[PDB]
Amino acid sequence: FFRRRRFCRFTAEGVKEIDYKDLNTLKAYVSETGKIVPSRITGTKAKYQRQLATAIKRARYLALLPYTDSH
Amino acid sequence: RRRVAAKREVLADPKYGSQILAKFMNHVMESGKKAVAERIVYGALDKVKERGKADPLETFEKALDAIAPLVEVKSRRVGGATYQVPVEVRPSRRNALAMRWLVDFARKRGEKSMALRLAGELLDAAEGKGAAVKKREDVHRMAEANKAFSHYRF
Amino acid sequence: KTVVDGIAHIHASFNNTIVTITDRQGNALSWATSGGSGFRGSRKSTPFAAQVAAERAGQAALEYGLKNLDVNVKGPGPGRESAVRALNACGYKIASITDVTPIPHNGCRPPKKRR
Amino acid sequence: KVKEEPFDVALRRFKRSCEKAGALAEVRSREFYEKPTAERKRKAAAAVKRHAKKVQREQRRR
RNA sequence: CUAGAGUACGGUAGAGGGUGGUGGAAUUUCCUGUGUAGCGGUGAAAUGCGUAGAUAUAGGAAGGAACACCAGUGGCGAAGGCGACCACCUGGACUGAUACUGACACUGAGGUGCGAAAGCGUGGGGAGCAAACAGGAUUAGAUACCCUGGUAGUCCACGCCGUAAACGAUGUCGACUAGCCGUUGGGAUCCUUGAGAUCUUAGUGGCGCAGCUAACGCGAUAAGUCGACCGCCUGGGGAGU
Repeated sequence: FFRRRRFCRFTAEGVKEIDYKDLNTLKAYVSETGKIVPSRITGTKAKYQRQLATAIKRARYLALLPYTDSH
Repeated sequence: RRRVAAKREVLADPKYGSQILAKFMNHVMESGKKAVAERIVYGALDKVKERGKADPLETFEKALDAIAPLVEVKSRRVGGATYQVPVEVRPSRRNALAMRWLVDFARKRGEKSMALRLAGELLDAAEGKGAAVKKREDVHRMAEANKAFSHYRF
Repeated sequence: KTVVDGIAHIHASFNNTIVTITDRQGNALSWATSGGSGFRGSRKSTPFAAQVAAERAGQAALEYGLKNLDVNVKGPGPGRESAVRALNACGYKIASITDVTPIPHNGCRPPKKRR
Repeated sequence: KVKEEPFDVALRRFKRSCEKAGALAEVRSREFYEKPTAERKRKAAAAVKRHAKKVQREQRRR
């Protein structure tokens, strides 16, 4: 039920407009290499999974998160 | 191919008291001529006792283990490429490989007095200069060129 | 000449495997290939031949010392992990093992499909 | 990335960490270009093999 | 007159368009260091590339196009189509409450538009890929498959052409007809902690009863029961000539 509670990581709270600033949240959703996790592993609702993917791609642009283990 | 094959046993050598020599005697017999082949194996046994003071069973015990090989190839074809695989020779099989190599090189020795042909074969393999020992080690060299195919498409 | 704590580069294609021992500066010390060990064909692509060429690079590396190695593995082909087990067989302290793999995000288009 | 302690442990921590990350099947699909219709066949046949697997397992779940 | 249809008001979701800008990984060409005998390719080889210092490896520069993971029977668009991030203009759909107009609707011969890709015209631009072509191999033979190279093209601006297995092989619109399991988005009611509950519309999937069907099979997203208008079919070749 670990994939069930992470659906409530955004829906149980009123944190609907997520930001690209809380890196302590976003590092839970990024794998060890750098690529972004699926949504059948976290089990988050697909409204927020689309909203989660934008905050990664903006934080990646501002060099707050890497791409690969190369750089 | 249901597995069927049981085991039949031949172990009889009363005039010397041996077991390996009786199985070796069967590889010399042609068309059931047992009494002919019996006096030739003893005929090439006493010439070693004439030659060496040691008991010639142990000369025969040493001459097996310098003709008997360890690994050999096995051409198992993948069905589109002909490969060969060096395989470990089973411990039961490795006795008969030496005894069958030994007789076939005795027949092309090209001497006189037939029991002297087999006499010279058992003398060389206690040293290593026999043609059976040279045929042993050459197939050993074929495995390491084949050693790349040991597990992979094997 | 004396250098220590070198870097081992391993390049593994579908037909050949090239191993190179370098420094932190990225300078050649000893290179060794699967074709130079005398295989040249279907035997060339085997992971056994990636052990023969691996240790042979590990013998001209003791000219300069190099008691510590850092391994970068690169390529899709077989012998990708068999070459690492043939490194400390020569007696080298392997510190860390690292995948380097060129993966284009979109990239140029590859050649066409075989028939 | 795998650091190091015997050596056989760090091998199996590396053979597995590469596969659990990926970048080995993706390399194998870079050697022939698929036209986007043939990439719509993977999208078609794999969706059938997932929705039929949710129902064939229910026969085991009887 | 307000049940069709349309307007005003909140509110969400989206690779729906157009105009600029900016990224990171990878490929190639070039420069420079180290270093020295092969690399590359394949059922196996050969053509090719190499000490006139290649592959490898490190540093740097230039340039071109595509946009991993998220990504899904998932979305949007009238259809073709549409995936990096941001600004910039800009169309329509959903959902709720409430007032207004009071039938203002449907379909549509002719006519008007938007039309994948290959191709055509003038100008740019040239990373990879690659018809035509060249060489090697296979082969009785091999223009072919496989291998090494390689040009128009693919890319951009402007204009043209109008066809495709342009496919759900199913014209648009409206009304009734047992169920069950999914899923996108949106309100509800509800005990409240929910991994909640049930109901209702707008989509999108898997089974299924009546019913229909030559059979296969569809089955509230009908090929079921019925209406309104349009297009089209009449044995095979000859011939969509």
